[PDB]
Amino acid sequence: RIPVVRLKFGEVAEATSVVVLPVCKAEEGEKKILEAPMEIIAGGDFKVVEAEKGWKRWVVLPSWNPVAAIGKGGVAVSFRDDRKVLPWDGKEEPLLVVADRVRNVVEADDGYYLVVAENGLKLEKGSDLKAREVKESLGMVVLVVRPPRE
Amino acid sequence: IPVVRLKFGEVAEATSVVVLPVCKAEEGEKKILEAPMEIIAGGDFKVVEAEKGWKRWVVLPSWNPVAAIGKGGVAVSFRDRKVLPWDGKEEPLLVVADRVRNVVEADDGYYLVVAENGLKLEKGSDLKAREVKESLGMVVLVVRPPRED
Amino acid sequence: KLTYYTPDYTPKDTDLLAAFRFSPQPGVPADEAGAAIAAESSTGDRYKGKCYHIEPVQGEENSYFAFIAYPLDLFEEGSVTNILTSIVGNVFGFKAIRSLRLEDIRFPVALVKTFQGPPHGIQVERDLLNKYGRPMLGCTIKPLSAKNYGRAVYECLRGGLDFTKDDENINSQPFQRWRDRFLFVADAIHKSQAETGEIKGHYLNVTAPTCEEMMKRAEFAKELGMPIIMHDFLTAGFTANTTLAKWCRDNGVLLHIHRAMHAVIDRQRNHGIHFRVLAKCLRLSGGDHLHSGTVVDKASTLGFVDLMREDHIEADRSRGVFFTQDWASMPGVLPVASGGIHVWHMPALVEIFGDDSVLQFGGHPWGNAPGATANRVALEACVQARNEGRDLYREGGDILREAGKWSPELAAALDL
Amino acid sequence: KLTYYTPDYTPKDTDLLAAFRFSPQPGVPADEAGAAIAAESSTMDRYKGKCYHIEPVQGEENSYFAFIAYPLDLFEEGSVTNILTSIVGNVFGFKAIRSLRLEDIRFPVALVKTFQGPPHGIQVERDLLNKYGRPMLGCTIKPKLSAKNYGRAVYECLRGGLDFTKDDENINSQPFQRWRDRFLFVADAIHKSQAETGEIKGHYLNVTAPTCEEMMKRAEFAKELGMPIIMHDFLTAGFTANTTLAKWCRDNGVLLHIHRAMHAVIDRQRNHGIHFRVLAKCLRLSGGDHLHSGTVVDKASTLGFVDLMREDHIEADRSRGVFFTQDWASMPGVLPVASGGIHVWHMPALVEIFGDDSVLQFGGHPWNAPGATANRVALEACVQARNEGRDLYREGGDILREAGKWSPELAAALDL
Repeated sequence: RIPVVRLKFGEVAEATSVVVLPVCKAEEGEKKILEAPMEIIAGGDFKVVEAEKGWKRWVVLPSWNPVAAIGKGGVAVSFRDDRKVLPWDGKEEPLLVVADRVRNVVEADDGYYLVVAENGLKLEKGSDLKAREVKESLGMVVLVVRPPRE
Repeated sequence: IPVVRLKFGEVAEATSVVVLPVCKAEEGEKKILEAPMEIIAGGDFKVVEAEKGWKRWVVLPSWNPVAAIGKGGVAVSFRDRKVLPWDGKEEPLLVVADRVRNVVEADDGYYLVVAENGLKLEKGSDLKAREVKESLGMVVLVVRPPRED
Repeated sequence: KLTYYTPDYTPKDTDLLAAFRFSPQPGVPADEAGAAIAAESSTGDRYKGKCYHIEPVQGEENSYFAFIAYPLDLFEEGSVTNILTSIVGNVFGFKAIRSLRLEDIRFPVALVKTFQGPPHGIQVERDLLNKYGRPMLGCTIKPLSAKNYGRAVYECLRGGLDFTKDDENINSQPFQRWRDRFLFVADAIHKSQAETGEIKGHYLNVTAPTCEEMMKRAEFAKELGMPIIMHDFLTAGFTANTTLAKWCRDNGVLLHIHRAMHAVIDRQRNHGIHFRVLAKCLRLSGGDHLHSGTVVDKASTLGFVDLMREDHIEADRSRGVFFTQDWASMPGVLPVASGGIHVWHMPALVEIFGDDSVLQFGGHPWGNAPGATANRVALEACVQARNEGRDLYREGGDILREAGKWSPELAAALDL
Repeated sequence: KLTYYTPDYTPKDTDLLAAFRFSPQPGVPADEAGAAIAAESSTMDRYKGKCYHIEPVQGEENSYFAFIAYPLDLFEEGSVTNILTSIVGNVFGFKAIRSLRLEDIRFPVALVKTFQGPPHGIQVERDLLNKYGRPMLGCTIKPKLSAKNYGRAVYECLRGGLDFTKDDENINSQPFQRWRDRFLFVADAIHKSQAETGEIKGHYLNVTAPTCEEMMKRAEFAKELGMPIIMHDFLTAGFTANTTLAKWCRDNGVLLHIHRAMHAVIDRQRNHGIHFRVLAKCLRLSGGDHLHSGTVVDKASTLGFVDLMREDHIEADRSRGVFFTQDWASMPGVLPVASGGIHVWHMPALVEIFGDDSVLQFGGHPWNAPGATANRVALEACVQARNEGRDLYREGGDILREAGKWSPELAAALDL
C-alpha cells in the first residue's frame, strides 16, 4: 500500500545525510500545497540551499531513499490524525505525508495520490481515482512518516 | 572540526531532524547576532520551531559536531577569489558555527570574526594574539559540495 | 554503556589490552560501539572489560579504533584457547557493528609467565643445530613412493640445504603412508649427515586427526632421531598445538609451525584477526619456527617479526604495534620466509630478516643438488657481503653475479 | 590454466566436490580464476582438482561461482584436518582473486564412511535421555560466584523443569573458580534434582582445555561423577582435539555438546571465508551429538543447515543454500541447538521451525525455578497445540496467553 517509514527517538546521534521539505497542513489546505516552493536549488556544499519562494514552515527529514529520490516537487503534509487520511488502520497519532507533485498524474493503480476531499485532504488509491476519472491529483504520496514514541 | 562532503551512504550513518539559520558572509555580524538560537523539534509532527522567523534555512545532517551544538546553531555561506578565470574557482562555502561558544578558549579551534569585507575565520591563538577574547561563533565543521565522482 | 566506556582510565600493569578496529552500523555512534565491544567480550565490577580509548582511523571514513582493558583474572593460566574464546568468541557477531577486526593484544608479564613459550627458542636452536652466523636454508620437494621421496630428500640435503620440508597437505594418503615416509626420509637424513658432517633435518608432518595419532607420529620421529617436526596449528587447533609443544620440550625435538588457512581469518583488512595476534598467541603456546611469508606491507610484516623475536618492543603505530610488549625473557621464534622466492631475492632477504631466520625455497636447470648448491652459495655470498658493509639493496645484483663466477650451479640459476 | 578448467567433465561418485564463490581482480577472467582455485588447492594427472563449472552469481557484478572436483585419493581417511588443509589451506591468499568464500562441500560416501560421526546421534541420544515427543529445554546460568552458589543455581533451574543447564563458554578454570570444584558442586546439583524429579537432567560441563591431557582429565572426572553430557569448543580448541574427545565419548557413553564460539571470525562476511554450513558438515563427520546453529527469531540458509546435519539424504536446492546432493550413508545426525535472543514469546516459532529434534537454550524471569517453569509450560503447550493442528505462526499469541493462565510463572514471563 503506502510505504511507511517511522521517525524514531535517538535517531539524532549520527545522520550522515538529511533533506529539507516545505511544510503544509491539513488546516492550511490545497492552496498551501500549490503555494509551496517546488524547486529547491542545491548550491550545497554540505547542504547550503535556497528556495524559489520564501516559506514559513520547514521539516527536516533524513535522507531516506524514497525522500531523497524526489528532489524537486517534494512537500510534507501535516495531519492531526492518521485515521482519516489512511485508508487502513491508524494509531491516533499525527501524520506526516511526503508528496511528489511531479507525478500527480494518476498512472499508478496501486499508487496513492493526495487529493482534495470534501472534508479536507485525503490519500486515494490510483485505481479508485481512475474509477472516478480523476486524471490529476495534488501530489503522489511517496512516503508516510510516523512520530517517535515510547 | 571535520570537512565533509554532502555524501549519502558514504559513511552511511543516516537519520535525523536538525536545523541552522543561514547567513551570508556579506551580511556580517548583524545577521549572526540576529539569527534564531533555539530551534526545537517537537510535538509529534516534528515540524521545527524557531523562536523567531528566518529567511534562509539549511540543515546540516546530524553529524557529531552538528548534534553537539544545540543552541546557537548557525550556518554561514562563504563565496570566493580567482586571479585567473580559467583557473578553477573555489567552491561556495558554509560554516557551521556555535554562537553559544562565542568566547575564544581554544587555540586550535577556529572562530568566526569579521573581515574588512564580509566575515572571516581566525585561529584561536591568532585571536588571542590580537587580544580578542571573543568571537561571533566557534566553527565546528568545514564544507565541500556533494561529489558523485 | 556508561559502565563500559570510561575515557579516564589508566590500565594496570596486570591488565590485558586489546586493540580493535571497527565500522559501526548506520545510526550507531563510535563510543557506543566501543562500549559494546567491551561488554560483549567480558561480563556483560572486577570481571568486566573497560573501553578506555576511542579514536578515528586516520584517512578512513566510518572507521574507528577502540582500546579495551581486561582484568588478569579473566584468563586461565597457560591457556591460549581460553584467552581466545574470551576475546574473540562472539564479539565479531555483534549486530551494531558492520565489521570488526582485532589488531593487537598486550599480554601482561603476569600472564606471559604462565606459558611455556617455545620449546627451545632461537639461541637454544642454534646451539642444538650448531649453526651460527647466518640464516638457515631449505626447500619443499615439488612432486611419489616413499623411497623415491627419500631419494629427493637425500639429494637436496646432501647438496647443501639445512632443511627439507614435507608438503603441508600430505599426512597419510592411500598413495603414501606416513610410516614409510618417515623411514625413508630418516634414512636420507642419516646418509647426508654422515657424508657432509653437518646437521640436517626434515620437517616431518605430524599433523593428525587425533591427539593419539599425533603422538604416535611424533614418537616415531623421535625413535628415528629426527631433530625437528612440523605441525599445522590453525587447522589442528591450539589444544593440539600446545600439547605437542610440551611433548617437544620433554623430548628435545624442535617444532616447526606452518600457517596454512591463516588467510581465511586475516586476509581482509576490515574483518577478522590480524596475523600478528596469532603470532603472539603462538609464541606463548609453543613452536620454534613460524612462517611469516615473504616481502619480496613490509612495515606491518616487520612489526610482527620483531614482536615474535625481541624481548621488548616499544609501541609504534607506523609498524602496526599498538602496545608496548614486554616478553619477560621468554625465548623468541625464528620467522620463516617463504613463497615467491629464489636466489634473486637472496640479498633482500638477508638484509631484511637478519641472521635469525629461515629461508624456504620452492626447478633448477640441473636437478636438486645444484639447486641446493645455488641457494647455499647465494646465501653465503650475501651474508659475507653484509659483514663487509656492502649495501645488499643495491649491490645485491653484483654480489650474486660475482658469486656466479666461482659457482656453475649458482650461475645456472642466475642465467634465468 | 586449461589443464584445470575442464568445462566438459562429469564428477564421479567418489569425488569430493566443492563450491566456491569469488570475485576476481579486474583484468582476470572468471574461467582463469576458477582454474587457479583448482590448481592452488591440488597438485600425477590423477592428483589434480578439476574445475568443471563456472557461472555468475545472479544479480552481482564481479561475482562468480566455481565448482571443483577433487579425487578421493587426496584425502586421509577419517581426517577433517586433512580435508581442510587441502581445500582451504592457501586458496584464500591467492593474488588473482579479491575475495573468496567456500560455500559448500559434497562428501562422497566412500569418504563419509571413514569417519566416526556423532558419538551417539539423535535417536540414540533420545533413548539415553528417555525424552520423546518434544524439543529439549535449557538455559545458561547467570551470573556468568563460588562453586557452591553456582551449584545452587544449577540445582534450582534443573529442579524447576529444564532438561539442561549450561556453563558459560568462557569459563574453564579461573582463580575465582576452579573446574574441579565446579564439577563437584554441579554434579551434586544434578544428582539431587534427578532424585527429586525422577527425570534425567544434565549440565554442559565445559571440558575445553589448553592441552589434550588436561582435556581428558576434565572429561574423565565428569564421567566419574556420572555426568551424561560434556561441552567443547571445536573451533578454538580445533579439530584434532575435537575428534579426540568425540572418540573418547563414544567409547565411554558420554554425550558431546559442541559450542560454536569464534565462528563469526570465519564466516560473518558474506564475501569471504568459510560458510558455517561447511563447518557444520565437517563437525558432523568429526563428532558431536549437539550443535549450536543459532536461531532466526537468513531463514533459508538456516533451514538448509538443519536438514544437512539431521537428514540421511538432502537434495540439492540452491534456494536453501545447498549446492550438492548429500548422501550421509546412514551416519546419524547432530541435534541442532537454537539460541540467542530467545524467551517464551518465541516458543511457538521455535517449535514449528525446528520440529522436535532440537534443543532450545534460553537466556531474567521476574520471580530461577519460575523461569524453568515458564519455559517448560510454554513448550509443552506449543507442542501439544502443533499436534492438535493449530498454526503456531499465527495462533502462537493465543496459545501462550491461554497457557499463561495455567501457570502464573508463565503469566509473569508473558507480562513482560
